[PDB]
Amino acid sequence: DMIVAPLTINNERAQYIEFSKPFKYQGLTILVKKEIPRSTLDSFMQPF
Amino acid sequence: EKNEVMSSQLDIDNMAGVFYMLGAAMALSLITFICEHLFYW
Repeated sequence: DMIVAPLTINNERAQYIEFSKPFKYQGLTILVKKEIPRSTLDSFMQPF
Repeated sequence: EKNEVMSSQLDIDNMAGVFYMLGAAMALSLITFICEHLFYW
């Protein structure tokens, strides 16, 4: 009789369901891994 | 994204020109030593 969850809002759903007002605004975005590594390699030799 | 990894001391032409300057210095040393030997006596 109700669906309480992180549910998005878009007309595809909004044809058959009734939505409340939004209770948390948001958007979409991308996640990717973060990498440290340095580049030390034969330090005396690379410019040599 | 037009760029390139910069050039380290891989420049054989640049270092070769510097070394040619060094050899010119060597020749100048030879000639000034000869000239000093001439100016002494």
